[PDB]
Amino acid sequence: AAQTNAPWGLARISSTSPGTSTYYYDESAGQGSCVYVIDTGIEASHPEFEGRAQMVKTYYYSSRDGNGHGTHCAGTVGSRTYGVAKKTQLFGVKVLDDNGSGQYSTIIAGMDFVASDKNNRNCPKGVVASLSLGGGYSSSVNSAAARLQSSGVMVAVAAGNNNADARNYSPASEPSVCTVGASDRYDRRSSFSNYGSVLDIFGPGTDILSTWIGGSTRSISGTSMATPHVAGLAAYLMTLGKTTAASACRYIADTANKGDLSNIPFGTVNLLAYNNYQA
Ligand SMILES: [Ca+2]
Ligand SMILES: [Ca+2]
Repeated sequence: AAQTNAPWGLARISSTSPGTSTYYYDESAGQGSCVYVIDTGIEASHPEFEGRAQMVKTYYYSSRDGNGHGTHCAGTVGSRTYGVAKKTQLFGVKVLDDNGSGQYSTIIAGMDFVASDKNNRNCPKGVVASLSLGGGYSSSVNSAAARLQSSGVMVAVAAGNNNADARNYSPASEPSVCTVGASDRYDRRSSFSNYGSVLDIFGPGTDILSTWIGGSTRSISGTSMATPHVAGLAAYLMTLGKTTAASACRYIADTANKGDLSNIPFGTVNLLAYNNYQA
């Protein structure tokens, strides 16, 4: 299948070179996989989700996304127009308030919730969790991420937007999960993207068009935007049977475009998420 005039990030992950505008992908499109978006919520009524999104848990007064961040990330995972895995099932877990903030205790609870909840869902091709959030180092937050991964969920997390070594941020610094940095449309490391030896992979993160609340769209930037590209790619690859939740991050790194990025500090991987599609 081919989506013409796609958002640049979708085109990038299906090409060996930058500057293309078509997103090439297998028609299976992540059908049968499930992705939990652990964030500010999801506006599940957005036409772009086609009835494939639903809120399953909130830690606040409402399950509504009053911010937009969660809806944007969910859109990059699996909306019709802006998504990597266009037929996946999306589950929203609201651990961040409508200002985009949340206590570590709540974020940890949300992770432990997903590890349990997945046992009540029909996700025959596998389960992914996308965490576009983080803050300063916490061994408890790292441990929760490690538990979620251990339970059989592919965990993708943002490296963070401090232009610093991700070793000092959580859950970015947990080695057992998939830590995602951001790149721009000219194959540069995004100027805000964290780096360091703990990064596993880069995905598109600057000027990413996706869904927004009020049934709208907008373009924003961050490692928060790169993370759902990788989460969506994982769901896509699991549906194709190419990899499993335990090994998806490694498989994605193994099959990545290598050496394409500029402004990568020595010691940081130069690997860009790639779906290896061949018609
Ligand atoms: Ca290349
Ligand atoms: Ca890792």
